[PDB]
Amino acid sequence: PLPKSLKYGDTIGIYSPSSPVTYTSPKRFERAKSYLLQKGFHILEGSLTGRYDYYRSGSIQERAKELNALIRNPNVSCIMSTIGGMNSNSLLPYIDYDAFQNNPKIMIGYSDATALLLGIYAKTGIPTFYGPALVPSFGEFEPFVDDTYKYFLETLLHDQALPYNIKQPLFWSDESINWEEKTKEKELRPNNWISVTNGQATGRVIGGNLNTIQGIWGSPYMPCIQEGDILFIEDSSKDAATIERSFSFLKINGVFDKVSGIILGKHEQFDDCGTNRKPYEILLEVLQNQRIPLLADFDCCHTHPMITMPIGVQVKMDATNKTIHILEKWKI
Amino acid sequence: NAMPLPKSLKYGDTIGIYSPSSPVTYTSPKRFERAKSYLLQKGFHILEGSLTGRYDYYRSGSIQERAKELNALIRNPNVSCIMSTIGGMNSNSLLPYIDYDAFQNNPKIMIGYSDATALLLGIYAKTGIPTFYGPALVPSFGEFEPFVDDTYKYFLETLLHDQALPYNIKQPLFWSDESINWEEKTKEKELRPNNWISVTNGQATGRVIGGNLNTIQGIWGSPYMPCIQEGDILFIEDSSKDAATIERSFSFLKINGVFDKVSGIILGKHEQFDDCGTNRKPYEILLEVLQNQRIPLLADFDCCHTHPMITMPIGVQVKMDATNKTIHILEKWKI
Ligand SMILES: Nc1ncnc2c1ncn2[C@@H]1O[C@H](COP(=O)(O)O)[C@@H](O)[C@H]1O
Ligand SMILES: Nc1ncnc2c1ncn2[C@@H]1O[C@H](COP(=O)(O)O)[C@@H](O)[C@H]1O
Repeated sequence: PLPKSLKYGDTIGIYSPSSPVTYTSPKRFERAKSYLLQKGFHILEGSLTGRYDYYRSGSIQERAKELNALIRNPNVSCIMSTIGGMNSNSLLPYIDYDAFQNNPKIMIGYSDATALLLGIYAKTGIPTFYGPALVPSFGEFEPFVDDTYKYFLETLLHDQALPYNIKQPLFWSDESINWEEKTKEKELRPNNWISVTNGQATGRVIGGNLNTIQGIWGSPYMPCIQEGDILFIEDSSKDAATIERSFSFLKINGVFDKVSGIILGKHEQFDDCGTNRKPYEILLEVLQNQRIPLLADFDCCHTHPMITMPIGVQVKMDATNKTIHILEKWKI
Repeated sequence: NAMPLPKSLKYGDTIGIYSPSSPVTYTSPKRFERAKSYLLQKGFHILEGSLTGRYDYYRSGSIQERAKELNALIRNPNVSCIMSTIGGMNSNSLLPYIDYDAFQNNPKIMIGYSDATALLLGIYAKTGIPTFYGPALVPSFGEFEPFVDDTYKYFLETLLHDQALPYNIKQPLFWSDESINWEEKTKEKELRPNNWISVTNGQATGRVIGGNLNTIQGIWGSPYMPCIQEGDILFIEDSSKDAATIERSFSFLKINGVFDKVSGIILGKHEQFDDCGTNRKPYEILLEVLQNQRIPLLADFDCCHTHPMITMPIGVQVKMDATNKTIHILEKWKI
C-alpha cells in the first residue's frame, strides 16, 4: 500500500501543525513557495496559513481540520509541513487516517512533524517521509537548498530501481544565519559519516526526531519497534543532559535489545555543556558496550542539506562502510 | 491487602543524600551547606553520597558512578531516608543499575522531586513500596526563611509524626516562585496569598500516581513506569516550561489513554511558567487537550517547584475533592 510518486505539475499541500511560521517568517515562507513553484510544483496553502496563535498556528481542532482537508483532497499529491514546533502530537486523535489509507499520498516533514509521520505510518501501514519541511528546508538560500532539492527529487519523483542507495552530501552546515534574509554566506563544512561501531544491519527503518518520539511513545500512534528494526534518530539544538535522558529513555524501554542497528543524524547546534563530548559518545555510554552497529552524522536532520528518507521500509545499513540502502519500494 | 512500607523517620536519623543528575553540591555550595545545616540543626544526620562535591559539567558523574552512589545508600542499613540533592535531566540513566532487591529487603523513605521522579516511580514500580514527591536537599531545605519552615513542617508531619487517617493535606497560606535568594538573600520573597483552584468540580478516590510530567516522558513505557490503572488519581507538575511544551506533554497523556483511566487530576503550580504571550494558564491548556471529557481537577497544588513544598506519598489511596479543594491521604505510607 504505497503513495504515487511526485510529478511536475502536482500540488503540494502545506499545513502548520505547530509553529505559525508562515506568519512569523514571511520572507522565508515566500522564498520557499517560489522555489517550488519555479521547479514546477503547485502549492495549496492550508487553511491556517498566515494565522497566528502565539506558539502555534491555531486550536487543536483547527489544526486537525487544516491537515484533514489536505488529506481528503484528491488534487493533492504530497502533504508537507511548513515547519516543526512542539505540538503536532495534539492532532493525532483527530486525523482522518481512513481517508489517508484509502487514497495514499506522500506525507513529508521532519522535527515535530515526526508525531504525524509516525502516527500515520502506525495507523495505516503506509510509508512516510522524513524530509523537508517547506520553510526551513526550501526557504534556505543557495547553495544548500539545491542539494536538499536534489535529494527530494531522488526519493519522491525519480524512478528508482531497488536497492536505492542514499549518498552522503559533500558539504553541510548547521550555521544559524540567513533565516529571513541573506547576510554572509554559510561555511561549507566538509562532510563525513562516522563509523562509531562497525557492522551491518538490515531491517525496517523506524524513527525520526527523538525528542518528538517521547511525546508519542506508548500510544497507538507510535509504531511498535520490532526485533531487527533499524533505529533512525536525530535531535537538534538540545544539550548533553537532554540527549542523555532521551538515549536512556530508549535503553530502559528495551529498544537496544531489539534493534539490529542505529542511524544517528547530525545534531544542529548541539550544546555539549563544556564536556567536549559528541552525541554518539553519550549514546555509547548509555549502550554500555552493547555492540550495535552505529553510523552517526547522517544528513537527515536539521542540518543543511537534507536527505529525504522513507520510514517504515526495509533498509540495509553498513556502519563500517558508511552506506545506506533502501531495499523495498516506498512509492508507485 | 497490607503492603511493605518504610519506617517512619525519627529524630536523629541519618538522611542519605545523592546527586543522580545535576552537580548542585559543587555549583551551589552555599545553598548546599545551608540546607545541610538546616536539617542538622533539627537533629538529623546527613550521610553525603560518594559523588558529593564532584563535578562532571551537566552531571555529578558517569552513569555507573551515579548508580554506585545511590546503591551504597540503598545498601546501607543505617540510612533511614534517601534524598536527592537536586534534579536535572539524567536520573532515568540509573534505572537499569539500581539494586531494587536491596531497597525491597530494607525499604527506606525515598524522597525528592523533579527529575528524581524517574527514581521515585522506578522504585515504586519495581518494589511496590510507596515513595515520596517532596523535598530535595538543596532547593527545598536551602531555601531561606520563612518558606523553608513551612516545607519542613509538612516534611515532619508526613514522615515523622504519627498521623491518623484520613490525613488532611493542608493548603499552605503563602507561596512564591520567585528566583531570587538562591545562594544569598538579597530581600524577602513576597508572601503571596495562596489558593488551590477548583478547575472542574467533583470528587475522586484512588491510588495517586505521578510526579514531574516532563520527567515521566523519560521513563514512559519502561518497566520503571508504573502502569496507570482505572481509577488512579493523576498527579502532575512541571516547572519553568512554556505553553508549547506542556501542551505536548498533556497531549502525550491524552493519546496514551491516560485521561480515559484516571478518576481525577491534581496539577501542581508551575514555577515561572512562560505562557508565550497567550495569557493562558497551564490548566487552560490541559482543558483544551481534554476537550469534551469532564474530569475533576484541582490545580495550583503546592507539591512542585514553588515554595513551600508539600510532601506527598505516591502509590497510596487519596481522595481529592476538587469542588471543596481538599486532599486527604487515605492509607498508610509509613510504619
Ligand atoms: N527564528 C529562527 N532563526 C533561525 N533559524 C530558525 C528560526 N526558527 C526556526 N529556525 C530553523 O529551523 C528549525 C526549525 O525546526 P523545527 O522548529 O525543529 O521544525 C530550527 O532548528 C532552525 O534550524
Ligand atoms: N541558579 C539558580 N537560581 C535560582 N533558582 C535555582 C537555581 N538553580 C536551581 N534553582 C531552583 O532549583 C530547582 C530545582 O531544579 P530541578 O530539580 O532541576 O528542577 C529549580 O527549578 C529552581 O527552583
